[PDB]
Amino acid sequence: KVTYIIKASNDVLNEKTATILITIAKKDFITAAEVREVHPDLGNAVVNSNIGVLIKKGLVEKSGDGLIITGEAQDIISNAATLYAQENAPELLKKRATRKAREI
DNA sequence: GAAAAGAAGCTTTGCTTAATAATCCATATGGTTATAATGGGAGCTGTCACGGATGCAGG
Repeated sequence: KVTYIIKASNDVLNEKTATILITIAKKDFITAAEVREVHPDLGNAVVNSNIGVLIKKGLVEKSGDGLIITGEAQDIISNAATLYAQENAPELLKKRATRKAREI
């Protein structure tokens, strides 16, 4: 899960901003009060510190009240589900028959 | 519960078309012409009433 996140980010993160990053990429332009709501274990300035890291890294930014990742963090998520497909859903990553097509 | 049937999701593929090599052609530029060749032309012609600025002149 966050193994693929922090591993896919080359360990630039910790688990707090990992699951917060799952929350931000999970619903587009959500409020940080919902982030603190689904993270009751973390403090208000702990969540705001982790958003200070993602803003500090420039991944998650605002749109007025908006909160969303950029495309590079999106590539980190898609690599995370890629390795999650390599190790957790192996037959989901498959391929069917391919047409040639035409023969002389 | 089977079985045709139609979509999701891959591919090709004949056609197009935009990028780019090739070529040719307008265009500029300059040169170069060795007998001699010596002051233009429409100007309107039938306003006109005022008016102010020159303009000239004698006391």
